[PDB]
Amino acid sequence: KVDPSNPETIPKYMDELPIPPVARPLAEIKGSPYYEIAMRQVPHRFHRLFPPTTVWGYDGMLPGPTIKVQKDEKIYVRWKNKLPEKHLLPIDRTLHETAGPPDVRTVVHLHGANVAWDSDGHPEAWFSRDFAKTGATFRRKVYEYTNKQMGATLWYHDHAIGITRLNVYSGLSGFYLIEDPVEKHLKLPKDGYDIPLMIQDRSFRSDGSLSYPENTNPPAPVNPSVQPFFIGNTIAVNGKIWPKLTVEPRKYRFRILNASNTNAYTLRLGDGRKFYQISTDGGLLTEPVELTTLPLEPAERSDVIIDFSQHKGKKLILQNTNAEGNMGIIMRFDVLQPLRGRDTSEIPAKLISEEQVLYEHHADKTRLLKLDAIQDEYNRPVLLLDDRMWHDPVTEKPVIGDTEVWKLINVTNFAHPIHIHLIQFKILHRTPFDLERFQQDGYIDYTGPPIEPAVHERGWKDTVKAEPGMVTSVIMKFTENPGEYVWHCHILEHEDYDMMRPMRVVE
Ligand SMILES: [Cu+2]
Ligand SMILES: [Cu+2]
Ligand SMILES: [Mn+2]
Repeated sequence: KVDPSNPETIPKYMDELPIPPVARPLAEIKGSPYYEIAMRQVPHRFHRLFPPTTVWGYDGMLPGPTIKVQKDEKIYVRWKNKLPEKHLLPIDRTLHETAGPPDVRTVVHLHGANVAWDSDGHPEAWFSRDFAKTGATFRRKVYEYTNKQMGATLWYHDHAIGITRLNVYSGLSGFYLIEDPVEKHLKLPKDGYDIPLMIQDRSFRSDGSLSYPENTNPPAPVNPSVQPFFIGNTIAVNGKIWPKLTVEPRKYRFRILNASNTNAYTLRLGDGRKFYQISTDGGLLTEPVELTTLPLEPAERSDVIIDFSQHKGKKLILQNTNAEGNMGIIMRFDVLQPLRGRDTSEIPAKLISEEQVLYEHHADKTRLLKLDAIQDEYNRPVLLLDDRMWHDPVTEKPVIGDTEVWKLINVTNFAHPIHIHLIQFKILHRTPFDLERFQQDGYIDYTGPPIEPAVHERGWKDTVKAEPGMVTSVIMKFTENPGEYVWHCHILEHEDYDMMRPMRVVE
């Protein structure tokens, strides 16, 4: 008997990985596509032998439909809250905007978008059902995505203040792909050989319902209470637990996204088989990079090419080397489909034809930004950026035209994936420091030389693993779109209490 709450009873590899359908526009105005995407409560089956689970899905599907655009192609999206009045999951009423009704508030952030602030999905721009109540920064029912950025695998997800962890866990995320003009003249695997992989950890009650904590263990006196992490006991890809993908012995492009609330994975293919990275969060690399492991924190993504042609007749497990047991397994590739005509795809010698260089010594401004926790009056951790809470006066006010270096000083014992909106950055380096000395008097005593970014994280990025006991330095240049944005940890349990700060980009 399969008990959804007991992962040892779940037979792995029973579900063929699904491909989310592509969103179709409802209209086109003067050449601009118009989409209408409604958030709905629906059943979704996470495993062949599970009962249906009630979830929240964009257009009633999990993952949400994949939106595809060209670079520089302006589109309009009316994101609609068509959800019930009561939440699926427990709400901590001590957080932002959760004291009373409306409980079900939504706003959609296109993660990685170069977009004007009023279509960025600001956390205070949320709306209840049919826009009946709206947050203070609400501006547009119909968002406008101008897409003036390098081609990339982006993703969209809920960002409503105080409940982002709940709305994303309930199912509100999907892929958004910007095609670069270069790709038309490359021969990357395409069409059915270009497959997105949304990796997420989940836990379930015995009746198949989504399980999310009511409180910590041991419990806080607040009920329900936020917990500063969520680690599931199953891994799903594209909404199916421990699936298989039946592939031909040829090359595929996989668009790999960690859309988990907290958990990070280190991907390994079979017995350390090689695969070829072609993009990071922000777009294509200069040239493919040979990898045998791929670490991904929440919100990080990378596109890779895997060649199955030398693996005909094999089944290869995609491992998560961060964990033992069942959580060490993501999915299985079954190289068992007969080849459907010749593989004409190629791993190219170069991907893009231009690269923008940013130099640390050209920085117009340098920010030292601590990642830490305090204890609240209930003895719960509050995760904080720069000693400040969300509602404290804005301190990050980057100026258009300026090059900035941000130094993320992680004084906690765990990594935090820090996401900066509107821009893409390059990781400069990480440098270890003496944690106890910093705790004593705030002096940064470096205990070793700077370490370069690892080989899989050298492209343009918007989410960076800030390692504990290290200063992680990133570099960026602000070029357009002044307005009200944010930066935050992408562990959603941290973002919601309270590890998010305003970023006011100014002219
Ligand atoms: Cu964090
Ligand atoms: Cu965000
Ligand atoms: Mn995001």
